[PDB]
Amino acid sequence: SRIINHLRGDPVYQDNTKDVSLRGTFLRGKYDDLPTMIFFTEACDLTANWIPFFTNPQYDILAHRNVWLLNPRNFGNSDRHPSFDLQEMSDDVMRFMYSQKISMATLGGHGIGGKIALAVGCYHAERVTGVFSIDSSPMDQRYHEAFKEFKGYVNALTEINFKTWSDKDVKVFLKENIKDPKWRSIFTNNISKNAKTQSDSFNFEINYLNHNLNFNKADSLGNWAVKNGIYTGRAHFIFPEYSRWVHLATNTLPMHKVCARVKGFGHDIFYVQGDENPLNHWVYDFENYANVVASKLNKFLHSYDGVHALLKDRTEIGNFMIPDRIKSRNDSKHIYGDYSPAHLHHNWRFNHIYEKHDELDKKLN
Amino acid sequence: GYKIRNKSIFWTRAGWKNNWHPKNFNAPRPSYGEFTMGIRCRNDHHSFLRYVQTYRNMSRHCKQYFLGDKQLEETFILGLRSLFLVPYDSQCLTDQIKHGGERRFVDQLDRDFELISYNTHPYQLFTYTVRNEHLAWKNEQYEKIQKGEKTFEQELLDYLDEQVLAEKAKLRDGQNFSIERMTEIALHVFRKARAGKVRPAQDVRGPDGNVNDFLEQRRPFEHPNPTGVTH
Amino acid sequence: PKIVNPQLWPNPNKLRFADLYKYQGVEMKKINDSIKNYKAAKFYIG
Amino acid sequence: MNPIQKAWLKILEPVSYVINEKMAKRTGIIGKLGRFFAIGPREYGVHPINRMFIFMNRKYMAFQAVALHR
Amino acid sequence: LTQYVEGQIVNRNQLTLKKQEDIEQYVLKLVRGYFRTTNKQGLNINSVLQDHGLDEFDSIELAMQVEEDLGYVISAETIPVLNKVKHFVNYINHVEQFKAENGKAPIA
Ligand SMILES: COC1=C(OC)C(=O)C(C/C=C(\C)CC/C=C(\C)CC/C=C(\C)CC/C=C(\C)CC/C=C(\C)CC/C=C(\C)CC/C=C(/C)CCC=C(C)C)=C(C)C1=O
Repeated sequence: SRIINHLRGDPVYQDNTKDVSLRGTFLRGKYDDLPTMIFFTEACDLTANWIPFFTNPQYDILAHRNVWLLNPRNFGNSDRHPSFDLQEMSDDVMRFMYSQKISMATLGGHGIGGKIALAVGCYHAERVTGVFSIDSSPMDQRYHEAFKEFKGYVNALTEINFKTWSDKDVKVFLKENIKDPKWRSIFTNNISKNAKTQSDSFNFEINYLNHNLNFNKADSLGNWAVKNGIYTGRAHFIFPEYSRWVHLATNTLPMHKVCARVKGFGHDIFYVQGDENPLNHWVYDFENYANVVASKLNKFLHSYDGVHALLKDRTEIGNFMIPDRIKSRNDSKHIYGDYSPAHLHHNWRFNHIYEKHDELDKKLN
Repeated sequence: GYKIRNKSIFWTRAGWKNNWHPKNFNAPRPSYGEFTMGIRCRNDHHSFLRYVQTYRNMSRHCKQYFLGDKQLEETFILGLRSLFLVPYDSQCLTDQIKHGGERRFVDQLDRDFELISYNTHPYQLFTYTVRNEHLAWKNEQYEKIQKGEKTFEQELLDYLDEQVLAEKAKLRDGQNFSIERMTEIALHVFRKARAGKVRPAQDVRGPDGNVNDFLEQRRPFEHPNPTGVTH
Repeated sequence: PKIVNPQLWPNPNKLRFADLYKYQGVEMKKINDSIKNYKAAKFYIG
Repeated sequence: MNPIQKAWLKILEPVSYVINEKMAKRTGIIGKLGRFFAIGPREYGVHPINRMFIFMNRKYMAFQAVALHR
Repeated sequence: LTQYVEGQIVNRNQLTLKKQEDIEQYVLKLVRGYFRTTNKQGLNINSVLQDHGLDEFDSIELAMQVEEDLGYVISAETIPVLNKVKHFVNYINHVEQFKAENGKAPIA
């Protein structure tokens, strides 16, 4: 109703990658003015499934930030385009932030969604405060067993023809071809019947996706290319102890390799204590996994997100002075010294808070 | 969040979580009168009364420096009992300790009293510091009340009582103003008041309501970085 | 003693930025505690 | 800050006026010279030697209490 | 003979009961003054201090107060048997009789 507001639209196939618009759910915060958080769901996965996580009083995430559960191109209700270049998909978010008048946002993602979130910070860092990745890493996952199943299932989904196939023929096809219960349920709910019951189809572009995965090259979603670069801002990674997607042994190094400010395990990278279970990827379902992600998420949003690199926490804003590099300012008659870096308002561009407070400051003097 | 995984963490050669009688080679063995000529032992049956007199001394010798503060004498007593009640409430089986837990604890409390007799026990110096900071804050409230001025604590109570009325005037569907709802209201005010101390409220914006305070700042000419270089 | 300020930049407000003005006092406060010991030891040393 | 620094300030009161009020705010090399030799409180004025004694005094004194309390 | 009371030095006063009725009233006033005592009006001559929220360590604080008000020197061997109001009353009498017959205070 009010707290939950998801804009409604129809997907549009686009020939130009720049004329792509993103659509998703918006969760209003408890308080009037709060920074915004943009969260990307797993590929082919529903945004609604994350609502109980972000709408739980025990976690109270909306008390911190407004949440935009946004779908990337070719997913959900967003526009469709064959290219999956993270640079192109990142520009889509920048236009969405512009159309929605968002100066800078906190980015999050689950699995492959985490890659999309981190790519935006890699391509647009000046407008991203932080990144929170869940069971993902900026890494090539083409040869991970978890990805192969997803890559394999999507290929099986290309065999069904809704026009000829009946409703029962589909249900039998999924149970036999899809073994994972969660993926099966996710895919079933992604099937929709267009107006006038003309025919049933998948909400996501099955053709463009299978080609990306089946080709299994740099543009594949499982792959993380060197072209994507480095993320300069705050980044926190949380994944299960026994996870098929992120192996604790070596899959943590890409974080140090790609994220410059990542300190390491125990500070910006954590693992949730758990057993071996293929369903641990979906932390929002299990309270034990979710409670830790929420606590760590609230800690990242409250103390670490949107904090200058050389500062430890948000507590140091206004009391810790950073050294200055010589000959870094235009003024020639400037005595170089330590300074507290400037932290700006989350939407200072599309509001006039600075112009307003300047007047109030004059009234004091 | 994180639980110990090793199941044998509390295992000892003497059993599970045994911190009263650790296993050692020279184990206690009995003595027989008919076969025993002489013996050298320090164990006695005087630990009970020493446990009583030690309490009376540690209590009476600490009150010498309380200046008749009745509220402090009663608080100190509760803390003194917590120190003597450790053997009675601990997981450690104090009645099964190696060579007598009674003598062990009594001899330990005697070392604490020796420091108390000199007024050098860290609990004493900690009690003086804690109490002086409390009275300085209570006297500040008294001085502000005698002047008819309003205390920062009463301003919060009055600001919270009126907010409860505003929140319950719209809570008509339900009528259970839970303690949870009352709490988040108070914490929200505390967080804004907490940030107000370092950045007071100049205008209607309120405490810590100026964005310009968070722009680039510099140390004042009269107080530079004394500990390190600046550039 | 008063220190001459070139006034090249405005100093932060002590109320809004108080921690910046504290270090100077605590440094002398340390020395005063040491002096109390020097004076108290006049009879022992003497 | 310490008493010895305060003694310098009383002696350098007129020197502080010349360098800070007049020179520091000029332009050119005369300004760079005044702003460089500006008089006031010391940046990084701490004395590590004095701080070193304090640490070793406290560390060695705690050893005395253990060795002497027998 | 002086003590601090709320930061002020006050001269301490000692009592001399020498009467059964004055003892029962003093002990009750004493036990009712202790901040740990429960059911202060339910306290009578036959009240077990354990039944009013008092343990062995609280009986010590009470004995410590008897020395303050009466000037007695109570030994550690006598305190742990004071677990009822009746016990304080009978002990106080035994001390008054000892000093009235032996001319000295009991062994401390
Ligand atoms: C008693 O208990 C004990 C301790 O306390 C618990 C310990 O800490 C310790 C450990 C010891 C230490 C931690 C101290 C360590 C010190 C060491 C190793 C030596 C330190 C040496 C220096 C810092 C170099 C000093 C060099 C100079 C003084 C020469 C330069 C100064 C000059 C020439 C000025 C002239 C000085 C004089 C005429 C002396 C008169 C004295 C004054 C204060 C006059 C001052 C005058 C002015 C104008 C400031 C022990 C052993 C101990 O027993």
